[PDB]
Amino acid sequence: YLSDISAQLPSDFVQGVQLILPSNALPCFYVILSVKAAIFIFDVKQKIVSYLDWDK
Amino acid sequence: MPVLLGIPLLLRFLGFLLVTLFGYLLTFLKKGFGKIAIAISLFLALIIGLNSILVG
Repeated sequence: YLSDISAQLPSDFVQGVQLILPSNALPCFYVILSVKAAIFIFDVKQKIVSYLDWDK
Repeated sequence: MPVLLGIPLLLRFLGFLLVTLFGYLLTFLKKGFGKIAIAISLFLALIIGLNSILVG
């Protein structure tokens, strides 16, 4: 779905962002995206251990 | 108390099968209590695992 609803920041609104941005800004964002993934693997793996109660 | 010549051996055999079969039920019980040991272990290991990623 995400292929045709795509747009990029105009080139005039760069000089702004690159005057305010700290160093830990983008690094932080990536963390918020890695914490998500981790929780999805935990969830899938926790539901495969519950299939051990189907043989009783 | 007089009996025929084969009855005492039918009565000893009908309690050999019972002890053998009641012996198998025990073996299988113990196995199923080993599944709930594996299961618990797994769960607590996935929790301790996530901790180490997030705190890093």
